[PDB]
Amino acid sequence: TARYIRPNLLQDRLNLHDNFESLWDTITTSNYILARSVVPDLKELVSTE
Amino acid sequence: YIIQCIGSRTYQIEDDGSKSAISRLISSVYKPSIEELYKVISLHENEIYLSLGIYSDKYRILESYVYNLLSINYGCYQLFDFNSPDLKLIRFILHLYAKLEVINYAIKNGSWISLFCNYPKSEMIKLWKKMWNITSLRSPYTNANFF
Repeated sequence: TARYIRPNLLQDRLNLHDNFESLWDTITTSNYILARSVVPDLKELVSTE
Repeated sequence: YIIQCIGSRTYQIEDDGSKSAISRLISSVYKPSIEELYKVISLHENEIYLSLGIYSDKYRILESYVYNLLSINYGCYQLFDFNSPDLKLIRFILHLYAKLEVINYAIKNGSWISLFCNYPKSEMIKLWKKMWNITSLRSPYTNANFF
């Protein structure tokens, strides 16, 4: 009885990097913070002192 | 007359140890005064605290502490270029003591004097111990710091 909605994800049909730099910067930024939110916090490493 | 001969500075002389590596490292949100950095620096490698969350800087902490005790940044001294090429008249503390003496003579005489120092090697060690045991004298009124 199941069903699911296909979240479509076609490519940057807008080549948003050609001349629009202004916005790419804003994207990168975004995608970047997004990343840090992940990037596993490290573990145990030679006590500073 | 002093400025006419040795010039003047357009800067303040670091008198809080703010520009030392240890301080930068500590900057944890805590902020230890020059006195604390001075006492801490005078400690053994094992003891040297970084309890807060985190070198031979030992010279700089003392410099800031000494300059603070000489109000080299307040009064009229703040207008004197204490690193003036002209202020040759001298032949760390021995030097600063040498500079202050020459400047003060200048103010109270209009003429200059040249100082020579033949401090024995033996005497330096005794003096070195004294350097890390200097206490203060609070009086804030002396405050002349205007510019």
